[PDB]
Amino acid sequence: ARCACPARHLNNTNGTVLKLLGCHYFCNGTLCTAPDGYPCYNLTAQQVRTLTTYPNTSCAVGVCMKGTCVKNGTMEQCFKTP
Amino acid sequence: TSTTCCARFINKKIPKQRLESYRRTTSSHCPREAVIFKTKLDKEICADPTQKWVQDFMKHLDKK
Repeated sequence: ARCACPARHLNNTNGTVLKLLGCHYFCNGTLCTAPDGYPCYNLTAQQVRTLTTYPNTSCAVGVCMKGTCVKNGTMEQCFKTP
Repeated sequence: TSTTCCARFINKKIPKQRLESYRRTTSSHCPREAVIFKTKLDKEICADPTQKWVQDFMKHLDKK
């Protein structure tokens, strides 16, 4: 219930669905985990430090499983949009 | 292209008496199609727009 709330996702230039950064989000005063199977981006600490409004790194696509973004091999040009 | 998306949906129907007139549709690019409503307690709630309760409320909000 409390975790049915909107959260900021990352976009890409690849023409694919938006994806969560990691598998966790905070909304409605609650720390939440995305459902298993949820499309996500698994970024390295260094990649996160440089994450901006335009693509500047190859982003690891993944699938959320028990709060972990399991990388699937696919890479995308991800970016954030405020 | 808005990047706000709903990862989970409210499981049950919410009585209209409990909802405000707020409503935003999320991008078609979101992993899961959702409409965002707000409760009178100001909680944003993600709703599955393929459930009829949601369709009924969206209509009710246009007729207002």
